[PDB]
Amino acid sequence: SAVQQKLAALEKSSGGRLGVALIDTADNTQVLYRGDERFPMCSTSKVMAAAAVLKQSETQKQLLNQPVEIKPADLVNYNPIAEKHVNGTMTLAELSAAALQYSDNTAMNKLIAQLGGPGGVTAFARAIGDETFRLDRTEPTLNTAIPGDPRDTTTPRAMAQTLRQLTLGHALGETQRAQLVTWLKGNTTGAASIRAGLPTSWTVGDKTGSGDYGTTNDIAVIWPQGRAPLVLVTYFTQPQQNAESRRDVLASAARIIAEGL
Repeated sequence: SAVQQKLAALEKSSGGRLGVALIDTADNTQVLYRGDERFPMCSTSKVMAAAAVLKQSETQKQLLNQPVEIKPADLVNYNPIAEKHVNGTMTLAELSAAALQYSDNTAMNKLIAQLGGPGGVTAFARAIGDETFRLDRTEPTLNTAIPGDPRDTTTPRAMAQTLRQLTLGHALGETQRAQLVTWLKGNTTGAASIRAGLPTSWTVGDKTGSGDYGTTNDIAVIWPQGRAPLVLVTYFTQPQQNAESRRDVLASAARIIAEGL
């Protein structure tokens, strides 16, 4: 297709490896570029941790209000929200919001702990039919993004399908799905990524991720005005361990996909 030629040209111009999956919910059509290759998830994995806690709250109705202590020893490398609450508590709701909307790594580690470790996050993925996602490490080491390392990876196709199920499908209860959507729509880290390649009038909920090897990711649900929503996953990684982030590549991929509809 024209879109795949343009995405391949974009990739060639970028020097890295680009993975894209689009699901158009109007007809369930899919556009894939390197759709079945593994990419490091980096912070995009926080969506799965938050959703797993939301799933627990379907049975434990008050779980999201449970206070969780933030101690100095809990702080890792990037904790914009948790740092404001050291020697205090945050609820699981506040930690989920922080992990999603500010990419707080301490918050992610608390969500992982609540689930019984990375294996508990992976288990949730398996329970909703995602056989590809794997979370192996906690923050910050899950972002090493080493070429060829399968730890902490997924594929674009799998993540697009999973994100669709979590936000537009019924993998979560109705209250929980709405909460997840609200959290994603309120993300603060995404202005230069998928959002930057889309009409300003469209509503986007997204989760970015970045890591070593210049890994630059974004996963989004998109509500165009007057049209069925879309799910778009854009993963990008580079050959040099110290490469700089390339959010512009994600914006450009989003622009190419949007042109094709």
